[PDB]
Amino acid sequence: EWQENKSWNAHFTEHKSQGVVVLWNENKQQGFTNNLKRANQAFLPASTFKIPNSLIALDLGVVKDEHQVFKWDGQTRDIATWNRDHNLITAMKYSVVPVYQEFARQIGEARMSKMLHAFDYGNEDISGNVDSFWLDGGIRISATEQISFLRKLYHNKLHVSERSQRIVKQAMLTEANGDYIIRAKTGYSTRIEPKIGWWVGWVELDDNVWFFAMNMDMPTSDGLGLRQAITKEVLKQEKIIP
Amino acid sequence: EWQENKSWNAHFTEHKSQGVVVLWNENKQQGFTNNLKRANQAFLPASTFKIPNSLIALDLGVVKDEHQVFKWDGQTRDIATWNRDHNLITAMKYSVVPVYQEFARQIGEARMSKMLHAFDYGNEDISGNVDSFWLDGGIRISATEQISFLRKLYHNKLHVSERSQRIVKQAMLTEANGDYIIRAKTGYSTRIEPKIGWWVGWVELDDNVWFFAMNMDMPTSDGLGLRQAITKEVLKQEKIIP
Ligand SMILES: O=C(O)c1cccc(-c2nccs2)c1
Ligand SMILES: [Cl-]
Repeated sequence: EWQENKSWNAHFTEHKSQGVVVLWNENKQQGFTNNLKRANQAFLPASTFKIPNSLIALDLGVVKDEHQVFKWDGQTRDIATWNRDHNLITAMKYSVVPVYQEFARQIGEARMSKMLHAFDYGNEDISGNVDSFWLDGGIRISATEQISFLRKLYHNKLHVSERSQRIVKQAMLTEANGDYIIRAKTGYSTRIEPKIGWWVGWVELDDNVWFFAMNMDMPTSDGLGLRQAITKEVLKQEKIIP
Repeated sequence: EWQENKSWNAHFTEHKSQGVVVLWNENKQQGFTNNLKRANQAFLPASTFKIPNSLIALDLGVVKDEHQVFKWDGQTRDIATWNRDHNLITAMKYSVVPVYQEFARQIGEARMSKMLHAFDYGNEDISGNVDSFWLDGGIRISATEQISFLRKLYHNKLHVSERSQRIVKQAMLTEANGDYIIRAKTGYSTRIEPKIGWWVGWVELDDNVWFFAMNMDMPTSDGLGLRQAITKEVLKQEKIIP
């Protein structure tokens, strides 16, 4: 139920890159990747952790709903879109770390740990700062593990309210047209080597769902756009999107 | 509160057509239209009725959720996409009338009439056949009334569970990208004169929401693409979308 398609490596080599794309066909219950080993290598989730962090904040009432405004703390930061008020949707859209670091502080060490165990999330280890462990702490998760987690989310099978899971899946909305819907989240781990970029989510089709999880060596922010572009090239090759 | 910009009539007359666009700025509580009379003229809702119909079906348990499969009855119809199994998402996307006719029959006359009054939906008159009144029956709704209904749906203020409204708003998803999300529903009314096409919904921005409701003369199916094409050009012109 796992095949290695090394031809996808071209899509990484065309861009002088290195990484893995993992695809999962829900209907066929069958997985596909260019590199099974990197597919099972666990990394810092970085801002892909904003998915579980959102679920937990919502289910605990830290976030009332997707319209609640989280006021800028007035601290100017070097990402302009962070220096403004946000709600859950825009916070996820722009990967606003400081808003989610506030979520985590209010969640707390004990509840965060208990919830990630309930989620069976990666290595379930939050060692480090309660408000940065997913950027430079001990938590690790692989691409195949990201998919497993996402499959539960898609099916409302995580041990949080159906409402919390619906709200996050709405916040995850990235792209939709007449051919498909993508709900996903980007990630960018920089504080601890190796620097990598993430893209995890799923593609909704009329008759199937293709879960995906990719990470790639990201020495500089210059190549961040390759997270989505390389994934789409593979999706296009496998005839999943036009 | 309202403003009429007759100039916008060019959007319709340049395609040898006539119609109305109605825009509502949620933040400013302001409305805009090319034609005040036609914005308050009531037409058959046709497939835009699948919004309230889905809400009622879900809230009464006629539809369990957006994953439940409604099996094709094996009767070949002239729309290829209708000759398939469907769920709430795809039945909305393809305006699968026979799936929603079965919804109505199970909903029943009494509960249907009573929910439409609860919704304050159009003239609230289901006279005709319970499985087709929104096609050739007595119910009517205007573009402004469509907006009054959608705004309640957005704010989860309709008299159904939040879950029912979230699910229906998920099923309304039409387009999403880095700039805006459109949730909407198309309509096409041919059984009573005048033949018209609908497009109703809203566009979600980072800092605002714009509700829209449009209908336009549709003497043949050739011009159905204009329902969304014209609307988006008004949105671009008003700089609501790039
Ligand atoms: O992709 C992401 O999740 C992400 C998260 C936070 C910051 C960034 C940055 N983008 C440019 C320079 S730092 C990206
Ligand atoms: Cl959605």
